[PDB]
Amino acid sequence: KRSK
Amino acid sequence: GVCWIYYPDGGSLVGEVNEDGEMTGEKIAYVYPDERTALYGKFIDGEMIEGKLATLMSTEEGRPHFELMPGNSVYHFDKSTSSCISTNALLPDPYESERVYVAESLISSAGEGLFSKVAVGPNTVMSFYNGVRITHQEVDSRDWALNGNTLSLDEETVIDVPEPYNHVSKYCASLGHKANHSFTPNCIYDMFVHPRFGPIKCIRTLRAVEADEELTVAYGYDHEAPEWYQVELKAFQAT
Ligand SMILES: Nc1ncnc2c1ncn2[C@@H]1O[C@H](C[C@@H](N)CC[C@H](N)C(=O)O)[C@@H](O)[C@H]1O
Repeated sequence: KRSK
Repeated sequence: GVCWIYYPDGGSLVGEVNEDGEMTGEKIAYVYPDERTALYGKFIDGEMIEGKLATLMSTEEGRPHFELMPGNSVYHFDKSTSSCISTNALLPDPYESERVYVAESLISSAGEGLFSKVAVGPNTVMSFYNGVRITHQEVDSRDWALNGNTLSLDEETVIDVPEPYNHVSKYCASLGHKANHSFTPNCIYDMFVHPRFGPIKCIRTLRAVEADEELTVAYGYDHEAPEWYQVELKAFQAT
C-alpha cells in the first residue's frame, strides 16, 4: 500500500 | 548443441549445456536485451559465477561469437536480502551505464532525476530497480518518509533503496530508484530477470525517448500517498  | 534461453524481458542465457543439460561451464553468457552487451564467463546451471563484460559480435547457426571488453570488472549472481543491497554497491551495471545518468530533475523540487544518454524507440529497457527485499507489512506499517524508494516486486516482496543507498555516492549498482514520477510518464516499471540482481523490476520506455530526456514513471499510488504526489495530482486533474 505504501510502495509504487 | 548451443542453447538460447530467452526471458520475456528480452535478456537471454546462451551456451553449451553439460551431459545433464545444464548451463554449466567457463564459456556461458548472459546477453542483455540489446542482444549485444553480454556477461561472458563461468556459470553453473545458468547462475553467473564469474561473468566478464563482452560484446556479442555475431552468431552463426546459433553459435555466438563474443569478444571481451577492455577491463577487469567481473560480475556474479548477487541477490539482495533484507539487509544487504549488494556485495559491491559501487560497481555499476554496464548495460544501464551506457543508457542512463543521474542529474538534477527538470521537475521543480523533485531532487535528482534519471536521464537517457541515448535516443531509443518504444519498449526499451533502460535501467534496473534493484534494492533490498522486505515485506509489504513492514513497508505499509511505517511512515511515508521511509517509503520514498519502495517498489512492489510481487505479492510477497517489496524492493527498497533505503538510506544511505539513496545517494549515488553510496550506491550505483542500479539506478531505477532515481526515476521521478509523472502522470504522463514515458516509462513503466516491468519485470526483469537479472544475472547479477536476480528477479527485480526494470524501467522500460513506453515510446520513443530522446538523448538527455528525463525518464519518468507513474508511481501508481492508490487514489495513501505523499503530499507532493497529492499536489501534483490536483495540478494534473486541473490544466
Ligand atoms: N513529480 C514529482 N514531484 C516532486 N517530487 C517528486 C516527483 N517524483 C518524485 N519525487 C521525489 O523523489 C522521490 C522518489 C525517488 N524514488 C525519486 C529519485 C529522487 N528524486 C532522488 O533525488 O533520489 C520522492 O520521495 C520525492 O521526494
